[PDB]
Amino acid sequence: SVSARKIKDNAADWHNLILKWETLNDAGFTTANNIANLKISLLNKYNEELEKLCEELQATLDGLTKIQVKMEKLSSTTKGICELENYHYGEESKRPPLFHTWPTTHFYEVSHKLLEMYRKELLLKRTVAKELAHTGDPDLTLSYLSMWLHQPYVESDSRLHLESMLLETGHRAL
Amino acid sequence: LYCTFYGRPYKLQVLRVKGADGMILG
Repeated sequence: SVSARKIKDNAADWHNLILKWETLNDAGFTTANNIANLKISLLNKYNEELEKLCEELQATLDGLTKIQVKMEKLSSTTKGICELENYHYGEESKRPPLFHTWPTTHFYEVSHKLLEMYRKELLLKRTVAKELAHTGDPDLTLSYLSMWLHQPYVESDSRLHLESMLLETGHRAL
Repeated sequence: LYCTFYGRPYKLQVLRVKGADGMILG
């Protein structure tokens, strides 16, 4: 009722963090599309509203950095409770599962691969926010906006994996 | 010193300051 409640907290906090990542990504895409439209209206034809738009893009990136910090500490305490159970139950022990079937090392690998994917995607977003306001080739501008929108380091099947914890916690009805 | 030129962060390292009274540093 202690470790299982930590799984109950961890799956719900995972789902809530994915929802706030999607809201911040929509705000960032609207600000970046306005930045590119202001740049092409500059070059086809100033620093205050361009600096203001770059500053709210920086505030969006700071919010995503805070979400990644909470992701890293959630995976770290999941690693800590799996190592605590592995130290407490000994080596040669056939452990019954906390829910019906799954052991806790599967939760550790799910959290590790989700953490790796979102950590790579945040670094690509920092490079896009570095290089967006200075470039002049419009194909590269469309490529940078497509890298913001389509998120090429976040894979689709990991959503299926998130729903596996939603059938290991029970927030969704069986 | 840290300045953000249009989103790009810059790292500046100060080597020498020469002031108004003519006294320089090392």
